Amino acid sequence: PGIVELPTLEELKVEEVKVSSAVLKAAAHHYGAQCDKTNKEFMLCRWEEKDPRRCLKEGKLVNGCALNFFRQIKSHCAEPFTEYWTCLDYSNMQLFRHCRQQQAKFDQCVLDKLGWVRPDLGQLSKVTKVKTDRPLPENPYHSRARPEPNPVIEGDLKPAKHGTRFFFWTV
Amino acid sequence: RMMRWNQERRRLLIEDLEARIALMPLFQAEKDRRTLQILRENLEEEAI
Amino acid sequence: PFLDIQKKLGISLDRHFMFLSAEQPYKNAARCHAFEKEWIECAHGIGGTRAKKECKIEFDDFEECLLRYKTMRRMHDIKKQREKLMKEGKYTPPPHHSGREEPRP
Amino acid sequence: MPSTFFNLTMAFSLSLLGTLMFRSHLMSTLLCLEGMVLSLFIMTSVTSLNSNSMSSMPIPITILVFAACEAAVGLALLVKVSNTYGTDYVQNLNLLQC
Amino acid sequence: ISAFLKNAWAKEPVLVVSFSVWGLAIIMPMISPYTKYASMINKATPYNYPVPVRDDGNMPDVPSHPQDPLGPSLDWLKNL
Amino acid sequence: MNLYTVIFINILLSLTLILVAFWLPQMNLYSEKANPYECGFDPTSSARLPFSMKFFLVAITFLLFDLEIALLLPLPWAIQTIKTSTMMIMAFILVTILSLGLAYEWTQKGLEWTE
Amino acid sequence: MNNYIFVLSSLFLVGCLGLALKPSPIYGGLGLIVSGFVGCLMVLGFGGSFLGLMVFLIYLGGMLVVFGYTTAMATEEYPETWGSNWLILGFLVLGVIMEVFLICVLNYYDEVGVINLDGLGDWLMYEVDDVGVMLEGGIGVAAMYSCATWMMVVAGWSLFAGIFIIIEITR
Amino acid sequence: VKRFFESYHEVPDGTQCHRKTYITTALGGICGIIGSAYSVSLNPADSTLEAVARVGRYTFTAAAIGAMFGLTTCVSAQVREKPDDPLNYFIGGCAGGLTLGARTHSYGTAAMGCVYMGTAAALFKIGKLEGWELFPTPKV
Amino acid sequence: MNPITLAIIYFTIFLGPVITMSSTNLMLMWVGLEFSLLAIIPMLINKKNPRSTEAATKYFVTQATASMIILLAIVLNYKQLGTWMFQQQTNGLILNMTLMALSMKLGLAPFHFWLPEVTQGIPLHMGLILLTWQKIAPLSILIQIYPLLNSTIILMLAITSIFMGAWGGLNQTQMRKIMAYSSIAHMGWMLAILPYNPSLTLLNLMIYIILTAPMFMALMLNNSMTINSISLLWNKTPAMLTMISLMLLSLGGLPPLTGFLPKWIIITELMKNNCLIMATLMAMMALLNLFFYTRLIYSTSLTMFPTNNNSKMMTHQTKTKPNLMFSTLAIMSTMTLPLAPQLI
Amino acid sequence: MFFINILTLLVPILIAMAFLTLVERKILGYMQLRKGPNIVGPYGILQPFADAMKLFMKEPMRPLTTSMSLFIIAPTLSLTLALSLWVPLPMPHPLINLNLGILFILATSSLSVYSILWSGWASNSKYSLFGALRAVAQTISYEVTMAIILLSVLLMNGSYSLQTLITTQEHMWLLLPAWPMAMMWFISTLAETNRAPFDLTEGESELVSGFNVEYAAGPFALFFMAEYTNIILMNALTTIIFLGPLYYINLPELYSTNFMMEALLLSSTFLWIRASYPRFRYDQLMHLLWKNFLPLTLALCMWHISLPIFTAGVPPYM
Repeated sequence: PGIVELPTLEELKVEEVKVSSAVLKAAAHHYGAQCDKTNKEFMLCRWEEKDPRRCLKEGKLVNGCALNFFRQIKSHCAEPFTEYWTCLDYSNMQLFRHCRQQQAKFDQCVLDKLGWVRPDLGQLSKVTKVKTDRPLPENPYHSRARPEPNPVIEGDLKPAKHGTRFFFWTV
Repeated sequence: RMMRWNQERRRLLIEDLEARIALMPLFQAEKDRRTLQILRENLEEEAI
Repeated sequence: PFLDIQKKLGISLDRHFMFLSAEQPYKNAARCHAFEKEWIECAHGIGGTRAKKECKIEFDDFEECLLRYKTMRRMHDIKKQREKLMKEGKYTPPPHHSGREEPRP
Repeated sequence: MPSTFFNLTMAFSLSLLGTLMFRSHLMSTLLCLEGMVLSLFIMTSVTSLNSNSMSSMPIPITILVFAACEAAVGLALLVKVSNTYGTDYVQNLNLLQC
Repeated sequence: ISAFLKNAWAKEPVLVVSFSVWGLAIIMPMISPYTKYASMINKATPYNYPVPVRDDGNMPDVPSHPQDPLGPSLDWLKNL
Repeated sequence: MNLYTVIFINILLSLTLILVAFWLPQMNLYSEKANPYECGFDPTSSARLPFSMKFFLVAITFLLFDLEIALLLPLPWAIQTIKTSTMMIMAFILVTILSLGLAYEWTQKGLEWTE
Repeated sequence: MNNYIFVLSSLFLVGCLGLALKPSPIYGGLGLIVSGFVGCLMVLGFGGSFLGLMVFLIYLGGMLVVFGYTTAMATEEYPETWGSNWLILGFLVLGVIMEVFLICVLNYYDEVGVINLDGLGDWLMYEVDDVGVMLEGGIGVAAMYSCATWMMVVAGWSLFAGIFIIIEITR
Repeated sequence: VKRFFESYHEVPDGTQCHRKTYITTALGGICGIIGSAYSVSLNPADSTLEAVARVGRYTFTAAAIGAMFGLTTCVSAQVREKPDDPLNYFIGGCAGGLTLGARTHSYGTAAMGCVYMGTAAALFKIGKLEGWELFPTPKV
Repeated sequence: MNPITLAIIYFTIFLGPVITMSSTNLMLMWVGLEFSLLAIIPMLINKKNPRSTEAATKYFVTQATASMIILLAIVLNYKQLGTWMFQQQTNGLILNMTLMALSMKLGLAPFHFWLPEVTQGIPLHMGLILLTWQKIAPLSILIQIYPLLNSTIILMLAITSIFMGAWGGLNQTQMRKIMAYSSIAHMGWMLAILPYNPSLTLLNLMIYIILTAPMFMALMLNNSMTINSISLLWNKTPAMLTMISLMLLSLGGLPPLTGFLPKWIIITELMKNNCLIMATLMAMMALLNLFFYTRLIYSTSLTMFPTNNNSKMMTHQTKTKPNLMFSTLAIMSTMTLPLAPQLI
Repeated sequence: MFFINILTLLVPILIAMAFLTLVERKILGYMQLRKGPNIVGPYGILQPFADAMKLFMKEPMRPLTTSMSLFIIAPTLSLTLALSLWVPLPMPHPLINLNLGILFILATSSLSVYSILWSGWASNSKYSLFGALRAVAQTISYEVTMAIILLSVLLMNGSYSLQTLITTQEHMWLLLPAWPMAMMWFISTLAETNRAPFDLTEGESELVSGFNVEYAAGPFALFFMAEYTNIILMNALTTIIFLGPLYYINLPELYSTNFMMEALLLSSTFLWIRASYPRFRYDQLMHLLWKNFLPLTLALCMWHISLPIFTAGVPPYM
């Protein structure tokens, strides 16, 4: 009965990354440290509010921070990073282990410039306690009011009136 | 030797999965706005 | 059940995978999780005869999520009208549905 | 999906019709029972994969387990039937009426 | 019974190996210290997104960032 | 569709090969060459008669052990669970139960054939 | 390739129909094998590999024993193929024709709701998780070893006690 | 269609005699087909021809029963104008029993069936009139 | 059978129904029914004769189909609602198919043709278990879903069971078939009321068990399987005729014995819902159920038949067979009507 | 280009079958103090083609007692399965990357049995049926051990994918962890394929060429090359599983070459074993492969369940 609301085309028109998957797997560990605040805000909204239509702007901020990130990587440390992801994209499951020497070049570049340290083994696999000006969503799931249960008979129970009302048994 | 090797494999897996975790948000955002685009297109055609 | 020996001892031998919104092995939601949860949370405390008509909206939404018949009807109607119009020559499909779009990412 | 569930239910009904409507042999009846098992398996599996209910996916393996045990004891009874009468036919089993 | 096992190691050594390996499989998990790291490693693997948490203002031990000091340091998995 | 294609290719190879084997050669058919072998002499009866099998109990328990395989086979996925003690105990119990059944059959002479 | 699943389901129906007509257990076992193959293929079409492979394996290992038995017990001089009986051949042809006519009938009295010849292949998979890992069939079955360990014990008891039952029936 | 058999009560007895007549005939034919399927599955015939003959005899017999029943009821309700009177149904049941003992050569079957079917049809009318809901929904 | 095997088999028989009760999943319910199926066949086929093979094959082949039909009902419910429990707002066809298969499992008419045959093909024990303990889980299914069953076929099947059990036991000289048709009739009385206060269904079940078990013991004490064999009981063990008489007259429900309580209170709760003429028919065919019991107890207790010369050897020797529970179960039947309000 | 890939996977396997026949004959010869074929070619490198051509020029036998449908269809199925088994084989990069390759192999072989088992029935005769029932007994014997062996071995690999064994064996072989499972796997590959000493279906001195006594021409040839293809497949499986060669992502042809070497060694070992030993009995095979192999197999499965845990060596799911 109720119409679905949806955003317009221009409420989704966005400057996209246009960037592939090995180029992106290479810079994953640095994109998880830098550009973590926006990403975690977007995640919290997307899971707290179960609607995409209520978080487009956080997604747009995510895309913006990613673009700024790769702009830093382009204006600084483009050749070693190029070599890294080019050698990474050769594999079939895109394994870091086969390209372990170009990591060194990329990391030393991105460390001597901008001081970006690679996260260690299990730092991107844990909860991270974001804040925001947003409020809590009151009643997600758009739940209706619950019907009231049937009341309990309050009383100290007594013997049955005249025992069993069965047919002719007295007691 | 197998013990130690699978031990390292369970660390390379941690690395790969952590990259997946770092890039989940971008894919989620793009998935969302792509689905919404497709639905708005379906709607704008169903209207006519 | 007949002999609630599980409730007697607090164990759950079988009464924890009774439906879809119930502890998938790793936390992957089954489809209609929300609908079934909402139906079940309406039909609690109540039993049966009263839940079947005080929690009907939520069951109907669940039934449409799982079996999903009215959406089939809707898309079938849209398709039938589109085929009629294209046969008459009235409709002109766009590029983003003939197979020629600008992919978004 | 509704198409294939309809077809699978009709397949169950055919195998049930089979195992009800007897012929001479009994092995064919046991095979019809196996076919009913198989159709039920596929129904359960498809419902579980559609709904993404990985909690119920241990159900069809249980179906196969118990159906195969059923087949086992049926085949043992068939061994006994042959040792008695020699030829597997279900018409020779007509002495409990008297 | 030592003589019985001496006889069985000559005649039917296949079942002796079998019972020995069965008992060994059952007893050795109880012995090792590495037995407990298995569940911990299976737990450490993040197959699903760690969903962030709202800052109530009363979450000291919870970190504000991935590479903060807090949280489970997975360096026990390194140099195990 | 790659796999479907490989299998269709192998299928058509086999069928083209049989077509060649049948329609390329020459034929001289007659009843004395098309009747069953039985080593120079003629058969005394049909081959579509009972062949008593003397390992039927072994066949049935093979079926049950096949189901045991089907139950054991999820272990590579069961090991990446967090518990790693319930699965251990339960797999131990399953294998030990199967071994107990095998031992009972063995001692009761079910693995021996019906002479 | 949109009618794939409908073709597979129809083939399975025909296999079970030729089964229900009950030729000798040789051709009945052939039908079981073909139908289990088709079942595996559709269980794969719906996104499940393990369950289909295991149907195939179990039914193959079972029809092996059925061959071993039916050579001994359910054998005749003339094993009665489908063509052996004009009446069986007629009911088989009539069953194919009847199911075809029935499908063409229920595609009329209801536009859609039971069968959709028009939209076919459009309703198979129902909300896949487009981004995922550790999601296949096999995790759910491996839950027999954790979170559903009563199925495992009850199945194991069935098999174990079935061994004793076998020995006693055969003795 | 349930409405077909519910047409028996759109109007009282004495009216629409042919309608009610061959309704009851159809009902008897259905019951006879059931009895015939059971007598052909259990205690089967020596040949398919005799099986068909069994079906035909049983079905035509029960059809004649129902036809005589409906005729007699609507006639004895048209005559002696009294729809709310189970004696019409009694006379119809007796006519049915008579046809049973005629198709099946037996006077004792005729009398036994007359009494039993007549009382049954009388009770049927009495219950349709006073509201006896066999197979009732649970109320307490 | 060696002891390990008996332990395994009787544990399985006990655990089939126990799994069936203490299970909310219908599939583990099915599992329990299949344990009851699998474990019964060894002891049915223990004496290894053609009669036993036929009985076991008939039992197996009739119960497998019912099991598959129940599994179909369960899988259709899972498709419909994504759960493993027959809720309300399920399909009446699913529920009715479940009812049909459960009736085939119990032995109700018109699915009754196998029970007397199978029962004649097996010893007195394995008739007791088959008629008492195997009936308890299949009944548990219906008891757990009583407000979902259609109140029409539930009663047609009951009425058919009543009529056919009475008429079949009218002419059976074999006692192992009399017990079977008695089972059919009593399951009819149960199933008739099962949508109406299913506590009474369990009442009739307990009464029926308490009556049949000692009767089977009575048959066991001399391996009596025929009217002519039970008639030679005024010579062999004549201290049992009193209890046999009162137990038969409780089975065919006569007032002063407690076997009239279930029929009486069933008629009560059926007249409380305007199910009048059905109850009348049932109460009037229970008389024919009583007639052959009366014939039997004439034959054994009131009109002592001719005996043999070789029956004096039995008088020379001594006995040990009455298990001390025959007394308790025969006296708690036949004499517990005044305690009926505590039973209800 | 996928069809060219099919060619490069299928035609060389058939030449390999054809020249394995030659290698068998010549190795058995030299073990038997004689020279095998050295006439028809320089060193007899044309005898396989001669045999094939001569077999496809002979008149096929369509008997009267036979069931022609199953008769013609069984060799078709035999070769089709023998040739589809080579599909997921990583050598190192496969043609078809499946996630459950070993289950595909297992099911395909358990179906390959039915070629023998239907050809024997369809060929209405006595020795034919003897061969069929012996195949039934053989499969009953070996299938359980094959599956549980393979389970125990992949219980340190972490998956049913064949390609993951290459990374499981990047620094070692699975033969030193599991040489007993390797022994039993080898002898079950020897029971599978109906290869001596576990031949027992074309046992020329017990049966007169069981399940082929009524087959003459290209059908018999199809059975032949199916057998000699499954031999190389099983050697390829043993050397992918246990004798893991070197991957070296830059040098994959090195993997292919070492795979070739090990597969040839293990196939020549099959021929060696044919030459050396006498035949088992098809009840002695049961007694062996139930009363010696299955106890130790279950015990070592228990061991290999415990071992990832008490060593903290649980493998990864991809």
